[PDB]
Amino acid sequence: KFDIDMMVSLLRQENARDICVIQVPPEMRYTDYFVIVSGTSTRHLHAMAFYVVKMYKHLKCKRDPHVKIEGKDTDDWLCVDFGSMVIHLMLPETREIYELEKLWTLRSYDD
Amino acid sequence: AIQKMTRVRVVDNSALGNSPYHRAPRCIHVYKKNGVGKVGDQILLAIKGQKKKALIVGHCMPGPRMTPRFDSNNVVLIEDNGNPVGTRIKTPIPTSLRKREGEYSKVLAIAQNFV
Amino acid sequence: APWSREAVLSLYRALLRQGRQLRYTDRDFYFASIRREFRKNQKLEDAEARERQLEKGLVFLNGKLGRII
Amino acid sequence: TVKIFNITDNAAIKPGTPLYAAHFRPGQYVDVTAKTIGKGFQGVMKRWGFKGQPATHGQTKTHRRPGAVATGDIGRVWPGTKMPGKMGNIYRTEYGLKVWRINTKHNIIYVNGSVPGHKNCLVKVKDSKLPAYKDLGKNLPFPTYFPDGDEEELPEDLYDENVCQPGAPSITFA
Amino acid sequence: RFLSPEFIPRRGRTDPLKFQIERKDMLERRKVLHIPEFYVGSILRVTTADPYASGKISQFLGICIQRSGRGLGATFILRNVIEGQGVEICFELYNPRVQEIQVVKLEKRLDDSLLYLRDALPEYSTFDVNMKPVVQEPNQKVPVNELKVKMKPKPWSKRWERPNFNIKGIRFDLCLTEQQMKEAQKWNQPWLEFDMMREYDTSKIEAAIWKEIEASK
Amino acid sequence: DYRRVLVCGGNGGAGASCFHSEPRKEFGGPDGGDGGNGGHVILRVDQQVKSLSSVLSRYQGFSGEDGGSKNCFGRSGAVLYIRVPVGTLVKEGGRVVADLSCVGDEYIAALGGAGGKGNRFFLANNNRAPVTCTPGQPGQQRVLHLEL
Amino acid sequence: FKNKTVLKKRCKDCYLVKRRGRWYVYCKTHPRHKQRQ
RNA sequence: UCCUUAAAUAGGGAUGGCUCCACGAGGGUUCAGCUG
RNA sequence: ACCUCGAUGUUGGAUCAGGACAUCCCGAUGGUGCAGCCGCUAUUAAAGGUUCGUUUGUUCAACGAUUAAAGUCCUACGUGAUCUGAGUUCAGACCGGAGUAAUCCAGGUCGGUUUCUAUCUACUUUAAUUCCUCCCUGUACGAAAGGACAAGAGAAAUAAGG
Ligand SMILES: [Mg+2]
Ligand SMILES: [Mg+2]
Ligand SMILES: [Mg+2]
Ligand SMILES: [Mg+2]
Ligand SMILES: [Mg+2]
Ligand SMILES: [Mg+2]
Ligand SMILES: [Mg+2]
Ligand SMILES: [Mg+2]
Ligand SMILES: [Mg+2]
Ligand SMILES: [Mg+2]
Ligand SMILES: [Mg+2]
Ligand SMILES: [Mg+2]
Ligand SMILES: [Mg+2]
Ligand SMILES: [Mg+2]
Ligand SMILES: [Zn+2]
Repeated sequence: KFDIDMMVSLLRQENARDICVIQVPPEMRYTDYFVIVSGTSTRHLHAMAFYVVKMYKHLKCKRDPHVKIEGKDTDDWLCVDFGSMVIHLMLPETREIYELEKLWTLRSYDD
Repeated sequence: AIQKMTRVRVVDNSALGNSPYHRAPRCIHVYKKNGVGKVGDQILLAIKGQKKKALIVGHCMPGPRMTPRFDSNNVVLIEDNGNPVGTRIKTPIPTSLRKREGEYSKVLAIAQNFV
Repeated sequence: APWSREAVLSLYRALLRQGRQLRYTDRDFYFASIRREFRKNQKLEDAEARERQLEKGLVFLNGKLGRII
Repeated sequence: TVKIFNITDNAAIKPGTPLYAAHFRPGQYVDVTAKTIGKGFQGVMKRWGFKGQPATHGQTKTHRRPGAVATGDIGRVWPGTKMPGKMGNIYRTEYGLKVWRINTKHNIIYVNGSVPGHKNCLVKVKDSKLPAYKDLGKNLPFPTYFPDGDEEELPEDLYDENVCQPGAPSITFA
Repeated sequence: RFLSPEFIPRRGRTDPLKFQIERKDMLERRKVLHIPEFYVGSILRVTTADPYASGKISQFLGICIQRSGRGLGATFILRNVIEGQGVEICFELYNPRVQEIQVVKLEKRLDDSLLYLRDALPEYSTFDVNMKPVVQEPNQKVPVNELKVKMKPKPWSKRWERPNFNIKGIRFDLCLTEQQMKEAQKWNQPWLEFDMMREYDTSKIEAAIWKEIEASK
Repeated sequence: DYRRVLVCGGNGGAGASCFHSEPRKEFGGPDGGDGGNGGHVILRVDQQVKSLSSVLSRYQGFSGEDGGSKNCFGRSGAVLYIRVPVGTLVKEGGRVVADLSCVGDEYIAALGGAGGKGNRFFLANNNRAPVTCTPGQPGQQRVLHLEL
Repeated sequence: FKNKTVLKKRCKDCYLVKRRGRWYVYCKTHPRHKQRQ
């Protein structure tokens, strides 16, 4: 199967510089897993994003519709939305300026 | 239905959206073959004497059943590349944005509440 | 200033406990984030912001609004 | 009303034989032809969707009138020019409408989308001619459906696979 | 006996068999999903599966501001304000993806259509999302809330003061001058309540529909 | 690596010299429209481009349309853009006329000749029927050498 | 193909053939030489 | 050349001659609202 | 200076457009200083399409934002017994200039009546196109940077018919 275990395994194999995972509660109507990863540069971000997308496409879930790759034009933030999980690749500055961690752990208790 | 010249509410944490200005933001162009903007459609916007891209995230015009009809034409500011200008969205954002064609993961991630 | 002097320390202890069994995420990054959150801010707040800060920390500890796995 | 259907000799049926809604089946694609709603003599703006003229800014007695009907050189009006006249009340056909369900008890066909003509209007229904649906008649009753055959008494309602049948548990997109 | 509005058909030349079929389908769906009794102005919580999300349930609580449509396609539009943002949703009653409908607070309002709540103050549309359901006595007429809302400045979505709307839940004295009221009275149309051929009598239709419902039971 | 390019800026249109005449005004005055300017040739730096293989050896900046009658102006020549690698030294005769190292940088190599004026431009109270129509200025034509 | 009123062989391998009603100069070594009447 | 618009052939500002207080169905520009 | 001076002002705009192809886009090919993507050039193709705004009568033009493209023309510089009169055209009045003056002006400005009930001809219900996204596939090609076809799927937009 293609699950968050596959996510973390592939991301660690390609050596994401920093990884984080949020278990989105079901009562929030977005997804199940919110993965946020930082990378060295835009080239590395694009490489790892394409790698994970290839693994998704090749592994299983033929009946599952194919998956976009958003943020290709931008260099500092890409994002891939899977059926049950969403991965957000970015750089340290983008991560620290958008603070997705606080947003998605403290829904209404941050600025 | 956000057309040209519509006054739109910038529902975002961005300085451009939250800063006072004698002229309210107005749609300058609707990035659609027909100049009619629905949820998820991009638009140009005149903020503070500046041209900025933005995304429609709700409008007064009724849509298909089961979708929310907001009291004001809400819009989120996005850079040319696509990164949202602001870092937070306060008012609810319709969930239908997820499955629509186009990139909306960044906007959904920034969003706090869904409806 | 805070709800109690020991409340913040107990909350930090509990957060570190919950990070002990951290499986998927980067443990070092998680610890760094917690250190940043509890050091860059918790030095010189006003007597009022302490309640909000500890409330949000407690909610994060609880994790019914999304937990780190 | 009597309508003529072009058929191959394979499908000839003895005159007097009845036909039933089950002659079609869910998932089939069908063509429905009928007289559209008659709107009588209608102006050019409603009949052909002309832009008309502005309401103000001096327009004197020209708000819904046709503009120049033709150029000055030809000294005539081309045949087939779009002009005010009777609209509707003509036979139009909708092609490739999916059959979503068939109520056998009342002989009702649930055809996707709109059909020409008013309510309680007689429509002529036949298998879709579109190339995509050229050879989909393998499983349909070829001559017609014969209830007298009684090979298998059909249920009260035949549903297409994707139709959310009433009485089924509320759909969850899991 | 509360017959849901959608059952009663709007008069027309459409054949009664179509209504019979539609009522059969509606009742057969109601056998699965309990559609509780409610009126315009009553607070409802609707739980529905999100198709955009992976079936994750979504709950929306709001005051039903209008009941429209007939037959299977009948809808009710209900309103609320979330973080100060007015939101209205039109829910189809018989959509197979509405998991549940809960009448959080069953009550009737002075008007059969509360569309003017858009122009009324936000307080009259605000409702706590987590408000607990109230309980009404099993044998008790539905309460009629005689609240008269205060309206914001005159520019409104519609000319509510006009007689054709026949609004009773607005404090017109507070927002409109006597001169404005007199001007609005120019559209009175007193004969419209006395032209007897305009009235639609649905006694026999309601009786037949009740017989059909009882047979379905 | 290295490419000799011949950029030729556009030529401004030559203004027209005509006069108006209408039923109830026979001497309606000048109608000579001005000519459009020639389109400049601008080397814009491109980050994606990494070698000078793409750039051609002959660039001809579009020339502006000549002015017409009825005071009609001429469409100015559109700008011709030469995408070049970041860090491209542009030299005429060993002059290093440009460096072009930063992203978004651009150097105008051959400026399109300005458009010629029409007689209506010279129209004035003193001059009630000018016949002059300044010819459209020729466009620049220079040989620039590109070195990475 | 370039349209020419007079067809001229440019290199040795260029050959003239009358096809589909008109003359053509075809060339394998230098297909640049392709000409049509 | 500056302001006004995203865009400005529009508008505003850098003895006679100045001086617009008030007024104008005069001629231009304009904020906001308004509206088929 | 050949018809029309024995009631047709004219330019723009609105409306509807018919037509040519010397093709702006979409289609098919040859060449290339065509590796791929972009392009350039030539042959064939007129079925379909060919945007909205600011200034200004303005056609045009400049500028803003787009588009696959915002094609060149003819049609009494198409069409005003279908519309408008914003410039321009009479009577009024100013600025500048000529003139002794009356007055005048290819200049600038403010204003300024747009009739027609249709006799005849003609006519009045005659298989869509394109963009984008995904797949192929960050595959072919390339050293890399970049980055394709074809085929398929999904979304839209316009147009026709309901
Ligand atoms: Mg500005
Ligand atoms: Mg109109
Ligand atoms: Mg009128
Ligand atoms: Mg309104
Ligand atoms: Mg103006
Ligand atoms: Mg002679
Ligand atoms: Mg040709
Ligand atoms: Mg001519
Ligand atoms: Mg005039
Ligand atoms: Mg004059
Ligand atoms: Mg005037
Ligand atoms: Mg006047
Ligand atoms: Mg007239
Ligand atoms: Mg007439
Ligand atoms: Zn040869």
